[PDB]
Amino acid sequence: RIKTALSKMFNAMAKVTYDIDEADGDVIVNTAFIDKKYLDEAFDILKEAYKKGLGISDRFGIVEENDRIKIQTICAVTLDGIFLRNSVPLIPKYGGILEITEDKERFIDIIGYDGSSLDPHEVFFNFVDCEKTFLAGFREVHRVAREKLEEVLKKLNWNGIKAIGEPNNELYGIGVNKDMCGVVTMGGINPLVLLKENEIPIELKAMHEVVRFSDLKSYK
Amino acid sequence: NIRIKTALSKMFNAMAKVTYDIDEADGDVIVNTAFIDKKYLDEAFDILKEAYKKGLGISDRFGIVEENDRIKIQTICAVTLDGIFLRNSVPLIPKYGGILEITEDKERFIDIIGYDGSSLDPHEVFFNFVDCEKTFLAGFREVHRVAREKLEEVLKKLNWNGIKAIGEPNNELYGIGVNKDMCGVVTMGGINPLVLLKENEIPIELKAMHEVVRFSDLKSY
Repeated sequence: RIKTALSKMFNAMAKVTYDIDEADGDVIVNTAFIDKKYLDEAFDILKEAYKKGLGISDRFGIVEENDRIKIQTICAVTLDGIFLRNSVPLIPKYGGILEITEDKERFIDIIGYDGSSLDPHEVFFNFVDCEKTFLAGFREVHRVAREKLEEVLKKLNWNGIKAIGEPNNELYGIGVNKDMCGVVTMGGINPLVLLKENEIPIELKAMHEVVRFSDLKSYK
Repeated sequence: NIRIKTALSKMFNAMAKVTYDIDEADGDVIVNTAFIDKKYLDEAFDILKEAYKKGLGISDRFGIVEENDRIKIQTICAVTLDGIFLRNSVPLIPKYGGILEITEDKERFIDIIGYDGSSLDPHEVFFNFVDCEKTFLAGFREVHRVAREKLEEVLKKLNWNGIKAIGEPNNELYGIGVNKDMCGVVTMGGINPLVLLKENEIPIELKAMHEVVRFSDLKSY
């Protein structure tokens, strides 16, 4: 029996424990691995990546392992989880490639979570350069809940949401459902793209962990 | 205007072009188009014959045209099947494209992408991850319970390789769940024989273009 990405993400939401009032709790992170000889350069590129608005929140993880280096970046499913905790249902719809050139802002390729058994961002990882093209998710919120969403987001004070569209409106080329508002999140593994782009060879298995937000390091 | 078009809507539009009649055993079909250098014409025809003998690919027929400096290869898409079924009043809804594993004790899709939410051809992602011995490109369609008996009537009058399995109403088929009062239909990927070329050390330029071609202008195996 095949599990859809949507249902993997739903199960993942229930482990989210992040409280905005405390500014701490359990988050969902991507876990990537690199060789130990790239430790110094990776931290630098990661700091720069977070300064350039890549990834979700100001925090990421970088730990010493026996032979390799473990790097943790927060998944957008964490946002899905925080919002649910605050009575704001967000439905993840698509993952794909976001194009930002001087002229426009559009999704150029997408995969839907509902009917796929892959992480869309693992499929598009190598066709992204994090200068013109970025990994991104498309979420939907109900229009009445949209006000609460912006209030919760402001209190959250995290990098990660790129846009919130008007009810029933096309957003970055993607149409929305009846009485829904498009929410575009930045891809969590975007900072990892920049390591590849600076010749840091990334081995990414589809590994996700629940970690405490406090144990992650800020870019400041 | 920069609206994303889904794989599903590309397929509905393609169905309209299908003109194949079961009773006349001819009509317009939808093909993929692939390119190889003319050095490999001899070897490729033998592999293609073998692929179609092994029941891979859709139908018994394929295109093999002398181009200028290359050789154009044409294989029939599953969307032809969809088109053929709609013309016999059997609405077939394409759901997923993916990798079908046929192993020792398991018959399962191991990875899929949904047509209705994606702007990619799923077989374009999964082309490099199949060997055509244990793993195969495959499609998943849903047919309504009432149309099922009609579908099987049409299938046998068509007499084409392509349909791997038809499931029971409201039952999982090959690891994939099904909607309310529906039956799973597993089609084989039209570009499976193209995999065998690549696997037998033949370089192949796979193109995104699909052609509407007469069934008569293709060669039987």
